[PDB]
Amino acid sequence: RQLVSNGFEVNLPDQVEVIVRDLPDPSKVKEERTRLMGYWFVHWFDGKLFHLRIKAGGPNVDGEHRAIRTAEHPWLLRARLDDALEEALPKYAAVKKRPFTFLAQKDELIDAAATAAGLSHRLLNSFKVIPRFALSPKIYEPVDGTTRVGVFVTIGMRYDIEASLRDLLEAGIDLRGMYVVRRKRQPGERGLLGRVRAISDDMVQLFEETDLASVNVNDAKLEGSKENFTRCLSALLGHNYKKLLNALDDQEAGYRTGPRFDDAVRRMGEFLAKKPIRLADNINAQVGDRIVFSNEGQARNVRLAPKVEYVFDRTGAKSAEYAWRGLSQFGPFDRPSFANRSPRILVVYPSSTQGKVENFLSAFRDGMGSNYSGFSKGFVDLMGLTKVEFVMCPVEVSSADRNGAHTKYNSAIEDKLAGAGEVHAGIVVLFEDHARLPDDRNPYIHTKSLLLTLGVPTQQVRMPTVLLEPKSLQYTLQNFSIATYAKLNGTPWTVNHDKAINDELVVGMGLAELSGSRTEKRQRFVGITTVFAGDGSYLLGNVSKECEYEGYSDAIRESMTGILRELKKRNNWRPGDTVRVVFHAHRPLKRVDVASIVFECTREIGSDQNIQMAFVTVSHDHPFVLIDRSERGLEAYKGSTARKGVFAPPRGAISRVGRLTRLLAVNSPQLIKRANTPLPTPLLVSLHPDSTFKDVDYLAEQALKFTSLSWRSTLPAATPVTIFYSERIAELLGRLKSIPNWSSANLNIKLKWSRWFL
RNA sequence: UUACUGCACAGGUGACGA
DNA sequence: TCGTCACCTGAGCAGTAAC
Ligand SMILES: [Mg+2]
Ligand SMILES: [Mg+2]
Repeated sequence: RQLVSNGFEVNLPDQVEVIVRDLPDPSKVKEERTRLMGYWFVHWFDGKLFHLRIKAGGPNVDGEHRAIRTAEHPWLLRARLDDALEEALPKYAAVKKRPFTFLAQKDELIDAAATAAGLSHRLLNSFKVIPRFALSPKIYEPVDGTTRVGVFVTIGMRYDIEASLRDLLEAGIDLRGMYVVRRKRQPGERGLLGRVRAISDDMVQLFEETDLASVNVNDAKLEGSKENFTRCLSALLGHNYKKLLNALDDQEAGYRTGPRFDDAVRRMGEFLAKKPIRLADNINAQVGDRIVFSNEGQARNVRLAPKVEYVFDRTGAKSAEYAWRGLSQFGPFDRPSFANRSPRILVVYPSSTQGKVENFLSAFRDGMGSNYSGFSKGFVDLMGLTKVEFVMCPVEVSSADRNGAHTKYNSAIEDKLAGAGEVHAGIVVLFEDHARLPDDRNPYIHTKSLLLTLGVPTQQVRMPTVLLEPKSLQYTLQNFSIATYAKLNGTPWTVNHDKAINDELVVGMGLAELSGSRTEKRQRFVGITTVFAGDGSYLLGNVSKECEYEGYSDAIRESMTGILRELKKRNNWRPGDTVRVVFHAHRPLKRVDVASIVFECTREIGSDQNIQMAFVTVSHDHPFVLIDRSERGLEAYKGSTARKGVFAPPRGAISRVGRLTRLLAVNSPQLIKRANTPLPTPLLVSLHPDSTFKDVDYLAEQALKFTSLSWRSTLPAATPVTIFYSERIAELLGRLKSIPNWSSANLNIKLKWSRWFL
């Protein structure tokens, strides 16, 4: 019963002696840190400046001489550890600080992968993939009431294209439209310069420039994106260049797969544990045992949530460990009541794809047959419908048309619908060359707009998807079918819920950030999604129609109180019943907004019931990882010597980091794709400290179940649907806000029960 | 824009303080 | 205005679909 972390205990002194002085204006801190540099470690906290002597000798420092006990106030030494870790690795230059981040000294994976693939080119040496390590001192709590500091080791890869732009152009690479960044970024200076128009003298001409429209070939480099790597390498090598990428992926697997990551962390620890770490010239620390999550002793730090159940009726009796297995066997959760058993579906597609579209449609509606067990039955039989009528809407448009495609799609739709009575959904087929045009000429968003205005949800699809090989096509049709049925107001499946309290509501908010280009300030938009407890089941409620970032706290409030009102009427709560409201987002709410939300929900539900509220953040990007040494992994594909998921904790593993924080494992070996896939990073689930409901284990389990609620796919989602759906909504509504002739009027009328955002 | 995985780079940004 | 600790979202890339 044990999970291992990527962290080491740091054994610190009980206490440390310090000088303090009030400094209520923190503008002074920077100049004072400079003045006392080398003799003093300095730290501002709660309107006071704390000074720790590191070397003997001046300057002089005036203040109170107090002792800071590490058990009570671990922040002081946690902070000094940021610098001390750097000073403990003097041969490695910091590429970043706090956390100390640095590069492997010898290791360089493109050279290694080139050799491995037997590939060569004169400029390869100037494309660099270097392992990047970071050491993060973090406060954790083995047991409640006791804090410790750990040093957590993370590994990524620095991708950089050192090559001069002249050398790249002279080697035959078309730099037109590639992004370029500064070779040297001055203090607090913007890296991104813009896009390459052309090169004249010693000078790059930029468009979509961030500052000046020009820069010297020598001050600029290609940005280290995957786009610029593939663009350069395909030109210099292709289409062998894939093989270089696959060998590069093998090289990285040497650092990031479970056993290899565990080893790199061990080796890092061994190194740091070699000597004491100098906190000051008379004060030392020591890197100790690897931090573990277990229930040995007084610690209760790891549990395994039960497997999520996909449920397909109200009786609980029809359930399955996996969405598709369940859907196939049972059909959808709502088939007994599903009102519209003969849907009419508008199919909008370029006239020249007619044949390819008809085949796709036949496979969709009528299934692919018993040779493709992944999608045999087809939509009609899969969902328990009587039939699907297609209303074909060819459009006279070519893939080469970049400027009028959206006009052509929309005229065709309007013309076809005027004669064709009521359609219940649409399928819109798009050319790959049109998919990501700017929104003023983008047929996805324009047809989405027109049809949602008219109250018709759409499921769009790009031609490469339409043309997929049968083995791939079956999984596509599973997901396309699930979203389509939900777009028609269907509920494909629910997830199991153990009836605890008299009612439970979960609301989530999600963010989208929109601009036409990288030069243009991104504008924020929001979405709000609601999920209610049912009997044995979690049910999706209503979704926001306004996407307003300013005032989002009011919107969360408004949503919660409105819904609490409806739940009380529906369920007729009895005096003494308890109601639980949970909020989910990828960022924490302000204390003042938690206060306002609690205040209002409390008032709305009244004195007859008890309220419990939790405010949860879900984090994907933090310094923790969990390692399960007993997990042997699975066949990457049967029955190969190579394994995938080696050392990956099981899905639903929940580890305790601190009173407010749990780590949740989501991607088990079964869900991992490839032998080369790194050891997964778990979700960090964090409870807002003003929450009145405190069981973060239950909340972590709840977040996990809500990952299995996504009707965008058969496979589970990366974040609970409360947040995920809200993000999809935020992006769609925010984009639509700029599309002429868009009206949200039908979103709460014809589309009220449509999952139109999937 | 069937999706999942989430890499890489960029933009920066949030919360808490006083 | 600031210090401090922390990490979220968009673009484009590439491989795979929980028995
Ligand atoms: Mg979709
Ligand atoms: Mg990442």
